[PDB]
Amino acid sequence: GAMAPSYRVKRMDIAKNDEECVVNAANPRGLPGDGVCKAVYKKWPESFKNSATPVGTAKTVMCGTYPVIHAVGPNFSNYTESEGDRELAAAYREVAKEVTRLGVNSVAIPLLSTGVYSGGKDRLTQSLNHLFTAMDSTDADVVIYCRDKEWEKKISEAIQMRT
Ligand SMILES: [Cl-]
Ligand SMILES: [Cl-]
Ligand SMILES: [Cl-]
Repeated sequence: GAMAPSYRVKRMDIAKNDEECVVNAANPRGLPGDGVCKAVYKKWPESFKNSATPVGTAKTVMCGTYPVIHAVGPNFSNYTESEGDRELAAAYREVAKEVTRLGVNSVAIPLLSTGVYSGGKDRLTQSLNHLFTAMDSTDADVVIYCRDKEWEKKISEAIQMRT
């Protein structure tokens, strides 16, 4: 465990993270994809061997000894708001199981279903709240990665609000 488990947020490429493992915002087919997924494919391509997994699940593959947790959020273009919300919550619960099983003291995590799977809606609060619901009972240091300056400010405020 971390001595004083924390949440932090950084605005940078998650492929440059300083944590003991990474969560990929994966597709269900284990394809290179785009955005975070493409960055993860460039940095850790070995981790895409048999990484395909269904929506709402996470599957860990090692790149050397560095764990890549492939977490598949729903594409809100295809899911109803109700079913997508249930699958997005479930993906983060499977992330928390993997982080715990791996025994890591820190994890780098993007906001699932906020980019090309958002169905064109702002899901910062929805995705971050499901992240907190899953991760709050874990003792890993969590570092959230984002790219947008306004998102950085809103995620940082949400973390500080809980103290
Ligand atoms: Cl960067
Ligand atoms: Cl996405
Ligand atoms: Cl972002």
